[PDB]
Amino acid sequence: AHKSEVAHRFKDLGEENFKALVLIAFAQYLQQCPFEDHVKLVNEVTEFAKTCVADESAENCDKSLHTLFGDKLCTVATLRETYGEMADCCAKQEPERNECFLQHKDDNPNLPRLVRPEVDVMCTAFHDNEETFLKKYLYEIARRHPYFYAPELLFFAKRYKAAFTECCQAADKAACLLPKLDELRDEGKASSAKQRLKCASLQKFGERAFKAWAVARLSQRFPKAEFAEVSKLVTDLTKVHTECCHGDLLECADDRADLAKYICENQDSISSKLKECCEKPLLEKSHCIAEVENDEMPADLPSLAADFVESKDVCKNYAEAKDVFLGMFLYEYARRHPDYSVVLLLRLAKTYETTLEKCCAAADPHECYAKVFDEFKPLVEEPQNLIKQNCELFEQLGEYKFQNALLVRYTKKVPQVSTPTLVEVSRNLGKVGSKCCKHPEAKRMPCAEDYLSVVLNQLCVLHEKTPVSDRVTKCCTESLVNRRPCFSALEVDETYVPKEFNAETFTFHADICTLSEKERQIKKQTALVELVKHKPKATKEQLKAVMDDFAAFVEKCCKADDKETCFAEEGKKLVAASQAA
Repeated sequence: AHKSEVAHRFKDLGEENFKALVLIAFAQYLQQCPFEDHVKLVNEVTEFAKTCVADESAENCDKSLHTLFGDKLCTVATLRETYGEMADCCAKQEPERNECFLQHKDDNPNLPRLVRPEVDVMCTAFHDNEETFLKKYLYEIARRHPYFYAPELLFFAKRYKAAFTECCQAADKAACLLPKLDELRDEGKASSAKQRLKCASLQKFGERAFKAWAVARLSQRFPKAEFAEVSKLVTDLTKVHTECCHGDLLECADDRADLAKYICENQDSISSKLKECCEKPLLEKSHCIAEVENDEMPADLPSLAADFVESKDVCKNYAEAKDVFLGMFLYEYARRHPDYSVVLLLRLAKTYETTLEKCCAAADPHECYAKVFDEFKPLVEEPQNLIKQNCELFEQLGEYKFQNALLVRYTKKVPQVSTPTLVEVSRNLGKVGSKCCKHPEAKRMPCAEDYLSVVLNQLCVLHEKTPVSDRVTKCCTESLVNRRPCFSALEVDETYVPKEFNAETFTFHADICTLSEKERQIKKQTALVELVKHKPKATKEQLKAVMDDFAAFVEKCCKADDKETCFAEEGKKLVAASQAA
């Protein structure tokens, strides 16, 4: 139980989940170690766990699993020449070794793209040896996303195995492996982005910000529960996410399972939508728990104009317990406003706290904090107007032209950012309105704002490793709920000097013809970024015309033979375009 925690985790999780989580953690710590070494290490660790559970008396079983994992790491690929910076920390002792391991994670490693072999030969390996294939999939997915959510990865591996075991042999093997695998990889990428948001926010801004976010989201999702129940759920969720985001995986999965069991047991006092999918295995049950839809609010709640303003001793209560009072206010406000974004509710709570602090010690506190609710009008009006105009622009322009427009806008805003990361950020920003602008004018704001925040956190975390601009970091490290107000309030950067000209970058080849549509669009957008950076003062219509003619010739002289004529024509066009800005 409490003694020899490895045995406790082995009983609570089981051999299969134990091995899977151990492999995931090993892959996440070391991102260049070969697969065979990872499998051998996992087998050794699980054999040691079996020995520990067989007899709870061995001296090594007393030690925490953390130092055991660290010691097993410092056996191969860590002290063996490679990873010189890791070898220096490998010689250190706990808990400094764990800190070095966590702070050395690479968000974007220099690793080859997945090959995706031919379907028949790909799942004939599954038919030959399913366990090795699943382990390889887990290792490959954990490599590229060191901050991915492990129980979600277990669920993804389970569904992946289900897909192969159902229709690798039935009929038309491609008819599964195109759509099902594409959907699975898209969902995995989205979950990786969300979990990176959560871990980055927690690590950067402490657990108070994460507690506030959890309170807001849980109260939005569970508007019928009492404050104590929501606080208990928030505490459990905060502990779980702190465990996963700090490199402790097994206990994180165990606590997630415990929380899911508690919620599906206490359904009666939480909400009414949980009845649908508590009668199913653990992994997808927790998947519901982390994804269940909102619930209808209680009928005829108070107006909040008597519980937070009219009371004479309101900030006497605030000073009695600041955190408790702010949590109560945030819970009530998110309960009464399910159509507001989570970050918007956090911003409103911050504004309320700021004004309450600014006016509770003057002559007449009420004279200040009487009109507190009237300051929320612009704070909620601005995002609604911005999303309205964004949907207006996107609907009549199409996804690709929306990507181009967002790309030119954010290239004007922050030119110093690197070209590929800027292209990726703009692509995701366009995907925001591609995915959840079709909603009615009652649910656009939550999804739109949340996905915009996710994409902007991706931008900040990609830029942080190589700080190059004096504004992106300046207010990506300012506030967590003030990233989108930054990137929507940034002015056109006139300080940026024009870049030098390089006709080789703009020149195209037959690769644009031999590649798919996605890589073609990516190359065109990269050329757009370079063109905008070269001439930052060009009007939007000029850029639109230049890219329209760009598409024109790349669609005209791609299909034709004697490509040298295409090269000469595009070179003369480049000369003309540089002459005409």
